[PDB]
Amino acid sequence: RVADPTLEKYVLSVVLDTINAFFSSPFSENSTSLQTHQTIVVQLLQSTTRLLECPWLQQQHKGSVEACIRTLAMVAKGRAILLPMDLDAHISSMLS
Repeated sequence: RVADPTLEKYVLSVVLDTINAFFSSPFSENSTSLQTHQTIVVQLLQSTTRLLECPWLQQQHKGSVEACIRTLAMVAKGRAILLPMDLDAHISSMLS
């Protein structure tokens, strides 16, 4: 029942944009070194989808979260990384 506006802005403005830019760039689709790390991608997936599921998210910035989810899902599909059953079902609920 507490919140820091500055921390919320930090988590909703710059971090999401940085992740989206990193995972939706021409130099990232190659995944020369991205193949080694997949646990971090899974952790980002779960954290971001939980943040989306949180109801307090305002519509103004729910879009950035959704875009990040889509981008990371596209990266995961190409990388063929392992997914948890529940997380995969939840993601597929919105993929189509």
